[PDB]
Amino acid sequence: GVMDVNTALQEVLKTALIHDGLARGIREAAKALDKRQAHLCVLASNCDEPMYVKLVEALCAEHQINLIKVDDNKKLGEWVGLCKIDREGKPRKVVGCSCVVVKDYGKESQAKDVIEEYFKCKK
RNA sequence: AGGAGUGGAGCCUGCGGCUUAAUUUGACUCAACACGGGAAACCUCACCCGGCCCGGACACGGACAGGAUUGACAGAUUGAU
Repeated sequence: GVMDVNTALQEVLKTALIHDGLARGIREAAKALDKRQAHLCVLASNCDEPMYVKLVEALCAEHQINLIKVDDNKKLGEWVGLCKIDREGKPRKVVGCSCVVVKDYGKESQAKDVIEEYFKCKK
């Protein structure tokens, strides 16, 4: 509870990158849900297609997947690792995706308390 | 001084010429010519006719997760799943 929800994606996408559990993309990210093993999805409200959100909110809800609301979709390309770093630590090449799906969690508890208390409050 | 010969004959293998889409090529007195350990069906293979592939490291710019190449049944096309 010491960390905010809008920054709660950061450390969990870092600790799950070491196990290759981040579905960059949209089609293969949605097909990970049809493997019935993914655990969370993030929708960026800065969107481009009205057809795009109404399918993914229909897929994640009926198969019991919650949601993390972050605004911008070029912003989500950083923590998935889809952006190339510069020499001193800046994303010199910005490539941002609008759908991020995790499959397996990292081995920690600094995010595994805050994502759980964000989960249980909307039940 | 001799012996066996070779050069004549048939065939086997080299080398020139001619021929060819190509008949890959080096070596030309001893000191090139059953030599390249060279007895090539394919491979060897260089040569000829046709076709596939990148096995183009890395550095930089674009495309870029409303995507970059990739792989693939059938049908036609093909020498050819």
